[PDB]
Amino acid sequence: FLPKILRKIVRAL
Repeated sequence: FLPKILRKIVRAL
């Protein structure tokens, strides 16, 4: 996975 796509998930979560 990537940091950009991963981080986005964290924020939303």
